[PDB]
Amino acid sequence: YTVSKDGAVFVWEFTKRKYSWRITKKHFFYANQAKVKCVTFHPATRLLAVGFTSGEFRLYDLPDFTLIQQLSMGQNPVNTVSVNQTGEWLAFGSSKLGQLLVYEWQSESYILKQQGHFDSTNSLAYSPDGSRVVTASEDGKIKVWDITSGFCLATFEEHTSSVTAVQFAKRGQVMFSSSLDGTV
Amino acid sequence: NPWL
Amino acid sequence: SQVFGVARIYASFNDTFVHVTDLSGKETIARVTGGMKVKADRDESSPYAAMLAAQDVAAKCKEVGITAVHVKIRATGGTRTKTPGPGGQAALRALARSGLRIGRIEDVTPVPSDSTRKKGGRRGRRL
Amino acid sequence: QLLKIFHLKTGKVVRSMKISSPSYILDADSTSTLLAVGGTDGSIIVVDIENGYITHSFKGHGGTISSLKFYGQLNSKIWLLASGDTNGMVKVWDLVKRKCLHTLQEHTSAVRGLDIIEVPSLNLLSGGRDDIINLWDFNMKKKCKLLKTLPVNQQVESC
Amino acid sequence: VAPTALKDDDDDVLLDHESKTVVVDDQGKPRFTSASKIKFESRKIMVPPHRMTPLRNSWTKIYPPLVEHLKLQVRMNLKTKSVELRTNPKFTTDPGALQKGADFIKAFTLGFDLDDSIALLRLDDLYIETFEVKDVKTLTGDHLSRAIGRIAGKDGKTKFAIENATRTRIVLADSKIHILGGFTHIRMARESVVSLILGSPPGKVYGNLRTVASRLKER
Amino acid sequence: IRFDSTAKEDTKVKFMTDGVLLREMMHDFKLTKYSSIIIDEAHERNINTDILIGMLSRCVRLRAKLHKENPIEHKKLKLIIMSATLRVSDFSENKTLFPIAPPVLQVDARQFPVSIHFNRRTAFNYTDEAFRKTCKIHQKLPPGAILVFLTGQQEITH
Amino acid sequence: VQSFEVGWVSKASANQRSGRAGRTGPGHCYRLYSSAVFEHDFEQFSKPEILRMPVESIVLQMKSMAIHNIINFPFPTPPDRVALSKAIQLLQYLGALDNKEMITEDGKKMSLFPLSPRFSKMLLVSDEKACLPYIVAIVSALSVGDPFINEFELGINKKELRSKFYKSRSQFSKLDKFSDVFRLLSVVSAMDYVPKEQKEIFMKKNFLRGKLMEEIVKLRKQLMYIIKSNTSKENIAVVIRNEDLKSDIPSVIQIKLLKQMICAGFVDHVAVRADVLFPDDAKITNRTSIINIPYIPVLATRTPNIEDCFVYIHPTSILNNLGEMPPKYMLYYSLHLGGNNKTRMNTLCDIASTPLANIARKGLLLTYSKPLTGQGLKTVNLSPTERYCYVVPRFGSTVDNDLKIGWDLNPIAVHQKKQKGQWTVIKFI
Amino acid sequence: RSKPKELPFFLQLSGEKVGDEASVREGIAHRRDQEAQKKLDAEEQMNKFKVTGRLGFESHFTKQLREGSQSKDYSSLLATLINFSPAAVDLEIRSLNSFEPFDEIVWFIDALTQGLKSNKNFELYETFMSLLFK
Repeated sequence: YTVSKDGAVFVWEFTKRKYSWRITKKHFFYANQAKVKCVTFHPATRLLAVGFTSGEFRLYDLPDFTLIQQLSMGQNPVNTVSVNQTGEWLAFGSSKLGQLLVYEWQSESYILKQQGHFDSTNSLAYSPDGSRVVTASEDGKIKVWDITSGFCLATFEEHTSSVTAVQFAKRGQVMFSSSLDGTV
Repeated sequence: NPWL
Repeated sequence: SQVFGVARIYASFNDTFVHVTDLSGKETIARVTGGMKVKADRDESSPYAAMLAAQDVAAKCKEVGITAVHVKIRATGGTRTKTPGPGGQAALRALARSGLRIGRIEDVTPVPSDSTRKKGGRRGRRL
Repeated sequence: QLLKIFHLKTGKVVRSMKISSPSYILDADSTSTLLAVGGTDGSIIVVDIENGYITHSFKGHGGTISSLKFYGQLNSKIWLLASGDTNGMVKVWDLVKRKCLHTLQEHTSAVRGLDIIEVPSLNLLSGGRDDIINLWDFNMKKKCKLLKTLPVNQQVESC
Repeated sequence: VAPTALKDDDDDVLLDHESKTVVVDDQGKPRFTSASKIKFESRKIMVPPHRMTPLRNSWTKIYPPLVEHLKLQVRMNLKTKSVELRTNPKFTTDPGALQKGADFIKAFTLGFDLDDSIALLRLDDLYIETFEVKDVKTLTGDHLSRAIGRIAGKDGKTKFAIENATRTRIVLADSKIHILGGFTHIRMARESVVSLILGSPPGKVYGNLRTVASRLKER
Repeated sequence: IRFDSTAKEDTKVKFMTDGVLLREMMHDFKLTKYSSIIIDEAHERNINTDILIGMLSRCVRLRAKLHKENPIEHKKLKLIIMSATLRVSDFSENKTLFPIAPPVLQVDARQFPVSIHFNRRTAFNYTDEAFRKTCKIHQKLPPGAILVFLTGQQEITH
Repeated sequence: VQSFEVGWVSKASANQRSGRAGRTGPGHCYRLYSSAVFEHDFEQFSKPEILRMPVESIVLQMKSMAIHNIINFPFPTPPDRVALSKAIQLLQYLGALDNKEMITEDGKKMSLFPLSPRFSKMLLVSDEKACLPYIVAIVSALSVGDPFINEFELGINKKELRSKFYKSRSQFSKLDKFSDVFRLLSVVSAMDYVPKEQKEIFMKKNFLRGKLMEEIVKLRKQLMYIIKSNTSKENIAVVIRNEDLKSDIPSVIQIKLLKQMICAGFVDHVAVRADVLFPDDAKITNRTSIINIPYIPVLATRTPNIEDCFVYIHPTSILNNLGEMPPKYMLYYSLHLGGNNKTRMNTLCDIASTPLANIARKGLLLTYSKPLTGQGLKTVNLSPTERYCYVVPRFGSTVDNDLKIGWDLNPIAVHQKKQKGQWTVIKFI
Repeated sequence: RSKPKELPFFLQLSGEKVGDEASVREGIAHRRDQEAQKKLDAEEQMNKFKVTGRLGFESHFTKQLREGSQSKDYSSLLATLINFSPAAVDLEIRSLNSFEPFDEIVWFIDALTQGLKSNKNFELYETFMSLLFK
């Protein structure tokens, strides 16, 4: 199976016209303008994960070209796609905002969905017990991070401009931040 | 006939 | 097996008369109007009045035995409008909706070769 | 144009059927099982009340049906239907043989009254809005003779 | 084989002459077997001399909606210069498709655009209102001509205002005016037309017209 | 003659089929309405009658229990059986019908002896030979009512 | 089957009948049958009608009587307890009886039909896609018997008579290649087109008992009339039409529907290939004739030795002499115990997997498992109580219970709605 | 929370929109249709996927549950519950048969009751029990 950036999948077979490779079947991705950018194939389960430049990916079954699922990560090109050894977990990611997800297409569940700061992180604050750390960036969005897991539980985008400082109360129940939008 |  | 009537519709600006008769005309078979079928006078000319008016004669038409009617639509005429209003056409629709066999459609609005002076006066009317 | 059968004891509408044309003549046999519907199109629809299905569909009359009459006895195969239209035409339909057994035009106006009786030979009493009563004698064979024409001097609504 | 090589159908179909006699039941009653298990109408509409050429080039958009949606049998008689419609008893299903079709041709006949006339087939509550300027006020000569100009306005601006706000179409055929729309909507169109005839300037009615345009969108 | 039809309330003696009693007795298990039940043609011992005698034996037990609680409040049920044959012992022996045998009564009718006759050869066309034979009876025997037996109704009318 | 026939009365019944001759006054009693015939051919006391009606019919009548249990019922004359329970299990397998032993709506109709409950169910599913004239033609043939004469019986195996016999056996099966009832249906139907004058020659060419069909021809009229009565509300008004008895050739879709009606009637008497249920357990190959190929019913008990379960197909059956590998599920009118080496089977027709579940959806034999979790195997859950998903059904005995020996059907899509905590089969999807 | 983010030629319009306000005055005046398309979508999904692979009747979990009740030893069962993924366990818990005599539910309670006695995996056995009531 060979795939092109234009969005065409060709199935090649060694057959008599004495025997040579020929394109027996042709499949096409009818994306309006999105281009095939990254692709991976799992021979054991016959899954094709194609990430398009529009920021959306398709899970296909070959050679029948059945659309298992269509789902979009955003408006940014999906940089990389990978398949698990068993073939049940699919990893996607893109560079512009820094995406990394792990998708369980079997149960339609999300093993991982984690994000990096677009800007440099300006300030950091530990929870009083140290279980979590809160980070702030020039974007103006706050993220809460779990030390043990290292994964982001929540993100806050209320601040319009860059957040300059972040601090916890002694109790740790409350969190306080001051931003370059003119608000605390 | 058809049956035959 | 097909006995014919004449379904006469008079579509005035304020009311619609649906009158079904014999071919010659003196014998009235059924006559109903929008005033029969509406609670307020402002809606007598409304098409809704015409339909429920037209349906009433059609049931009464099937009672006597008449199964077809010749339609002679008309307006108030004289020195007023020459064309039947929306009530007249709506009544014609309902007669088709009732199922009566429509024979022929003609406009018999009284057109004067010469008309007396209109009610409006010089400055006009219908403000 | 919807025939609906209602059961008093059950208190519910058991059967609902559509007739071809509006019908203003309804008849029920003495045995309380068969119903004849007379439409303005001249069609006759005979319905079984308990079972709610059409048994006969006679289309012979030209004018509107004005009179319908059922005749026969329990445990008998002489079941008959007499139908009279608005043109003074009377037809004796045979339910068993499903055919027009006799046809009469002796009346001029609409026939509104019909009645059959056994002669120990069946006697039909046809009466219409022309102020006359006609007595006919007939059988299952091709015999149908007019015995008497009685001027009753009134618009015979029912006889 | 390529050089790079290593080394029942269950069917889907699944189950889910009148007798010439009578039978007597134990009740003594008779029981008998079951019995054996749109009319042709025509409408004639004549087309005036000035509407053949519009009919001729536009016809290929006129007969389709009548013949397949409405299921009518189409003809126009060249000898009489009239359009004939008829109901096919074995195909036509709506007993009224003819009359909606007859009004369809009439709307085009009066002078309306074909696409505007298709609304008559699309809708069941669209009517035509017709009246004449001398009915409103007795205008003659240049006075009559000026009144007609006011209804159209410059570049048809005035009618197009009447057109958009009251949600109708208006055909200003010389002194004859035809308005197509809903009953209330045609009435909302009529007084504006009447007001211009009686002498109201286009500017003022434009203001009153934009007032009625509001209450339509709220309601 | 039917399940659905109903006898008048005034009637105090009721004629019906074996199946008809079954369905009425489906409608009501108690049968407090019926003080007594009469079983006829028991020697036929029809299944639909056998189903009747059994389910009925269940009910007479209830009415016996209901009678035991209060004779006045609940009416006793009497079971009477009519059998042309004397072989009601098989009914009597069964435990399911009841625990202990009830008395059995015998009535002997004054019946005149019947002289018995057989034809030498049986006839396949038994209907036709019977007809000739029936004609032979009227020819030679004095006036007396004749009882005939044919299995098929259409043969009888024939 | 149970049928009503003219038969000699009991001696005592005859003696009573003599009595009413003499009850009024001393009488000459006449008997068309001879006295010497009377002693031999008349039983002293007529057999109880309880012994005469089928036990399954007794049960169904009692279920119309809604009797709580056959055994709690008091009766004079016993059928055996286990037989009565077997009849209940029999009716349940048909769908006539619920798991709670209550009579189903279809159960009530089979009670109304005079015919046997197995044959009654046929009268229900007969009227499907204009296949009614056939299922009467099959049913009439089944009750009457097999008109065909075997080549072994004839003694033709002289050789040329075998070829004509083989050609005759071939023209039976042009209708259905793999089914033995339908080839017979083509035949019982075939003589109907054949003229009366040429019937005897047609009877001789195909070795067909001239008499046994006239009862079939008469019987089909009676059966069609009974069905027409029962199906229609005006049950007395309906009359038998010879044109109704007349039938037009089936479509292949009708054949598959007909194969379904065959399976509803003997849903218990259905057997899979023994090799299919246990591949490689018993050595089988194409060289082994269809006599050699074994089968095992789902309803049959599992046995310590596999061969005891194994049942084998008849030689006269076409499926044996085609020479092709038989289909997986076979369905038989009756199991013939003759033959110690191999137990003989006559199979009406070949029933497919998913369609067999369709006689199983109706009946109570089918057992449905839980929904599966896999690629593209998600369950739609429209409302809290209803769902769509693919479920593996096991026909008859489940895997957990090893006393019986059942086979598992391939998974099929199905709509499930929860009732009483278990999701009933609304319909396969 | 993990779900992803989301004409007829004879048009039937009546009332004040079409201008028959008389109809409104005189008093004369689709969720099931949505109920109708959702079942079409459901059967469409069923037809979209037509896997025909053969399978055994009983899953591994339920087989051990039956065997554990037979031998009164759910240790083999309890081991595989711990190994099951968070999605895998909860699907099994929802599935357990809910018809009388409720053997599977009773068997499952006995298995975890054994688990608590072991005093191992105490938290997990506690959560499985919570999911049962849910």
